[PDB]
Amino acid sequence: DHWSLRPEAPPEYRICEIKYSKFGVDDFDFGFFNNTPYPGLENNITNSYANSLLQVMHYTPLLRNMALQHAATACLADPCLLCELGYVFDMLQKGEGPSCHATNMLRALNHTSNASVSGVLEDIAKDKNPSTLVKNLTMFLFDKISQDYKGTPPISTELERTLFKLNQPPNPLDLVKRLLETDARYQIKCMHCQHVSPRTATTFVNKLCYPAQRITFSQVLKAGLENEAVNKGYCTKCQRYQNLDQRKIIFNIPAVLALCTEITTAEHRKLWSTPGWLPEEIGIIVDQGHVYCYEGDDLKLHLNRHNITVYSLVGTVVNVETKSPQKSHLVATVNVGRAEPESKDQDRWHLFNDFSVRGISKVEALTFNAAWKMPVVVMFQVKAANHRFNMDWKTRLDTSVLFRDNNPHALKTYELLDRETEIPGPDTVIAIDTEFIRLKISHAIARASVVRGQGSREGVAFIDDYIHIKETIVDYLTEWSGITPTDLDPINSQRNLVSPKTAYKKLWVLVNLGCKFLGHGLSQDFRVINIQVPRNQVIDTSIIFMKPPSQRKISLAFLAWYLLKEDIQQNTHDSIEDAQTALKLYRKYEEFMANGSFHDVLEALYKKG
Ligand SMILES: [Zn+2]
Ligand SMILES: [Zn+2]
Repeated sequence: DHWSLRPEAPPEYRICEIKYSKFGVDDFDFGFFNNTPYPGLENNITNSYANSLLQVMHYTPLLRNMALQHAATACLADPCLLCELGYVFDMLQKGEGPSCHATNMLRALNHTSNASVSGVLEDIAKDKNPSTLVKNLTMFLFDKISQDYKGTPPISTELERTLFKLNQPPNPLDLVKRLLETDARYQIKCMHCQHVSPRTATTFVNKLCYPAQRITFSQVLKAGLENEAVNKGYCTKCQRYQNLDQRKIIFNIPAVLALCTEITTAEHRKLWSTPGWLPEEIGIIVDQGHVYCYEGDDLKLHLNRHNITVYSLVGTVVNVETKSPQKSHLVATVNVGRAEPESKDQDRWHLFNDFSVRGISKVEALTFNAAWKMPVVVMFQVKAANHRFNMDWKTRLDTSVLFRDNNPHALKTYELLDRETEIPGPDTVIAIDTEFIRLKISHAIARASVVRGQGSREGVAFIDDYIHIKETIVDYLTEWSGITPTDLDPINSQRNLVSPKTAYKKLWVLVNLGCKFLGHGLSQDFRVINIQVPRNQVIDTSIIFMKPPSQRKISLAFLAWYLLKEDIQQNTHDSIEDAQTALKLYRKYEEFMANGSFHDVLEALYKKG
């Protein structure tokens, strides 16, 4: 009937391999694995286990908004996982192609504090099981982005204010706590003199708890949130060690409810394999330090009769086992309808097996198999937050990073944008080109040049950032890029050497400002830059000068030689020059189209080898 009923993982659930060539990743047919408007994530990256989690979080409206409202600020923190989260979320909502990738964000994770000791790095972590890794990451991320959010005031808290029906705008500290934390504390009572003493409790992600017939998910959730225990400890009142009654007094439940299944035994898998065991909708009651959860018709009855906060199931991080050779990898089954305008079709579940995306039924999404298909992380959010969004992060996007000057050297190869006269917009055209280096084939941006495409200073660069790469560079590609170790050396560089996220922030802002990116073969640049740019914001000269059927692209050097009569390969490649070259080529294209000679020129371009 459906895939999850099979004794083994069907090809739709198996690991998807990327096949490589000399051309590289770009020639690989990602479109074969995804025919949906919902892009997947590529899995040829270190710590790519995060893909399933990133997907589930992205289609959680409160989480996506949270990240975007922060990323749109003037935050120059690097590494900063919340900013990186905003970038990835932005790519997943902008992406017109079949696949995206979170290279920059997984690289930044590797540099994040306490990452090497939180078991979130598959090369360092003790337990290298993907299910364990994504459990730790879920806890690690929720903790990190919570303090990242309060670091600098977000662009807008208007969504949350409306959601929580507040009158005055809430402050970040109280807000992020209501969104992610389970407000609670431990009441430690001496069982002799009945003396009570409090112990603070911090909880971002909760863990399910199982007993040991008719065991429900609501009961397992309730058992997980609460915590009653008895341990011997000293009592200050009666001056001796007594039995202490310790109960977790619960005050508030988070707007975003992340849950770890903690499946360890065979009995746990038998329980989860029960058809219809996982409800897509739950209601939780917090009364006098206790938590009461309801589901199904039992939930409907209580609602007809109180403090019942209805939660909607967003998605599930699922562990998929393969019998031979024995292993495991993660996929994501998500209802993408939660983050979309409300329609009649509420059931919009999709399978996110890395870059392989497929639509599935509610049954399949809520069906689990004790042999190979088991849930790891379950994501709920308040139903009132469904189909909600806020565009103030884009409307009031902070652009200070474009105008700020922190370059010590007086000799620059760029002239920054004037804050008054040169404010980028939808009509603004910019020419861009980058330079690559080799990492321990893995490429990385070593230099990014953006050039004015119009105005009196047309051709003059306003961005020429060199990247302080915190990785090990195998090859500088000096013949190909003209990049020397001195240019990237923080002590001896004469360049505007900046952090990776600092330079990325500029480009990310320019995209959301609506700017049109002009260049030659920009698809390779954007991939290594790790960004997604809409088609109507891309002016590519390699695409422009194609004769329609051939699909073969002309070199930048040949176009410059034939249309501009220039030799641009004399010295080593310079990203500013190559950007100016592409801009010149586009201006020639405008001339050819205007006088109606473009057809003849295009024909002339294709005559010999
Ligand atoms: Zn940030
Ligand atoms: Zn006592």
